[PDB]
Amino acid sequence: MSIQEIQKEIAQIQAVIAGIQKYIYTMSIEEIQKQIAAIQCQIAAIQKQIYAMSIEEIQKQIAAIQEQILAIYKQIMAMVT
Amino acid sequence: IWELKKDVYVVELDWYPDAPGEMVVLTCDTPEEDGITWTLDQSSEVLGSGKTLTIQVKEFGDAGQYTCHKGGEVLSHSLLLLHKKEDGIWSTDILKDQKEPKNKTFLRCEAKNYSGRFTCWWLTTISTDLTFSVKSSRGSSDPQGVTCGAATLSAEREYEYSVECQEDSACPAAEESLPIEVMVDAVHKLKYENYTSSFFIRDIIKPDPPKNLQLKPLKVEVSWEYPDTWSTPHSYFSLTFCVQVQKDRVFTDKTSATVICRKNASISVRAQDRYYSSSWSEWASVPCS
Amino acid sequence: SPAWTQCQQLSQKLCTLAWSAHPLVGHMDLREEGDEETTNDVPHIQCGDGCDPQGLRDNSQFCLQRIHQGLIFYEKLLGSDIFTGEPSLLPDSPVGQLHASLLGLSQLLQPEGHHWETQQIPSLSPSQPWQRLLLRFKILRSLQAFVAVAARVFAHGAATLS
Ligand SMILES: *[C@@H]1O[C@H](CO)[C@@H](O[C@@H]2O[C@H](CO)[C@@H](O[C@@H]3O[C@H](CO[C@H]4O[C@H](CO)[C@@H](O)[C@H](O)[C@@H]4O)[C@@H](O)[C@H](O[C@H]4O[C@H](CO)[C@@H](O)[C@H](O)[C@@H]4O)[C@@H]3O)[C@H](O)[C@H]2NC(C)=O)[C@H](O)[C@H]1NC(C)=O
Repeated sequence: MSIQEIQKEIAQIQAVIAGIQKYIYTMSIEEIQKQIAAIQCQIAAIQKQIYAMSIEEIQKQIAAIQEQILAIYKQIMAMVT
Repeated sequence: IWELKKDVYVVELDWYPDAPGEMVVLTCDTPEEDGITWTLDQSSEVLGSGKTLTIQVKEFGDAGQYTCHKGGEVLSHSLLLLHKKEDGIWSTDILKDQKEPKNKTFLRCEAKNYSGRFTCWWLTTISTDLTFSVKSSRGSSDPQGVTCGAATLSAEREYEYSVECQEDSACPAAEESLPIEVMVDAVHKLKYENYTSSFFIRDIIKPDPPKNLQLKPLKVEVSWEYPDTWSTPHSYFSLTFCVQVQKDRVFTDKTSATVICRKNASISVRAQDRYYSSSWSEWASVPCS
Repeated sequence: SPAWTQCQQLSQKLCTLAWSAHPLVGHMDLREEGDEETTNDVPHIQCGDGCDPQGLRDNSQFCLQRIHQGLIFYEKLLGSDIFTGEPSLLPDSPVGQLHASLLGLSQLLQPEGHHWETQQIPSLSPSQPWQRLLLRFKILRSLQAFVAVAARVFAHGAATLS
């Protein structure tokens, strides 16, 4: 859809993953930390497609990355409960 | 084209090599209707005749001060500035991206207290024909008044500029619900750019360092005071403190602590808002012994 | 009287839990264009509500009515589908302890005889899990701002009004 919305969504993901990562510091951890880095490594690769200026495939990937993040969040919250 | 201030206009341009730019129509600001000629900047070459002048704006050679005259007398002036749009993005050539706390951070602001006063600074490498203009409000749809001073050089190391602002009707104790907006116009020659920052005062708080740090020996009692600039009453605007020997650290809400001077001497104390996680002050330090 | 020293301890504890109960973002993150309009429906300790030091000396009932209102509002929110829906948080979670601290403090302010409980304007929370998650961050940082003011009020009242 819009190019502006996609970059905003990436920024939100970047902020969110930064917050979960920092929160984990205050408290399988090694497995989750490896999974986080792989998404970021993927976020960077996706970001390069953007600075070239597919769209449909990126929107599908944002939703898929969002699904991975939600799963991580649920595990972490369960670990502190 | 829109009016930036009296007799000053901004022309937005999609900026790329050989771009056709934008057509503009200037109107001489006069009641008169006959015997008018137009010039640009210092040249006396008449660019056109009549009440209005049509020009194609596509590069900086087409910008500048257009003047209409009649009977040898100047009637009015119109300064045209260019705002470059590069790939759908407005240019940010003039200010340096500080990249903290995130990308595209050009302005940094700090407050020493909840008074409603704060300071903002930005950086540029450009030394030439450079003008900044600062306006501020609280809220965008229903803006509340904020008065700022002039932006001026505060350091050279890369040139740093600073400006002072103060909310007209501040409520130090209230819970802010609308952020402060800071807006900076930047003009380099005929290149116009602008910049914005949005924040709550509470998020840019950074207290001054602890005051009057003193030591009392005991058969090493540390004491200090709140900084003069911090919000009053201290019983309301409470601070918390970090005491470090240098890591050997303790945290306290008191203005005193007892420590052991092990190493060669270093003791240091810094301060933070007790109830809201904003920035730590710079350290105050006193040598042991 | 409102038992200031007990309110200081519970409101101080709220500040600790408000920052520790849940992951955080930067103060400039998750900002969006509609935030300016959305803020009006949430209650705030505003200018003139009596929670400044001078207002508390004259009549603390105004401020304490407002603080109570805000605690009830955030409680209703933390118990809503925003926090209990997918991705679900358990009642024993840190946020559940934070919810309990809001409830614990609000019970203390409501005197004898006066009734300050109202009705919520619940509206309807989001339906997509990702949008629920984003709203949790925004709500909790709004709560952080509110409880900071409350903690100052109670710290000041215990020190000067007891
Ligand atoms: C930072 O940089 C950005 C990017 O350049 C600037 O954005 C521009 O800001 C100016 C001023 O805020 C905007 O100018 C406005 O243009 C409007 C025209 O809108 C349409 O409608 C009219 C008919 O109503 C058409 O004729 C026109 O062609 C447009 O299609 C004006 O309506 C605005 O108000 C003017 O007129 C009213 C009376 O009608 C007066 O009361 C006002 O004082 C004013 O004279 C205004 O002129 C411009 O549109 C913005 N850019 C874009 C792309 O939209 C920022 O302004 C700049 N800095 C700041 C601080 O904003």
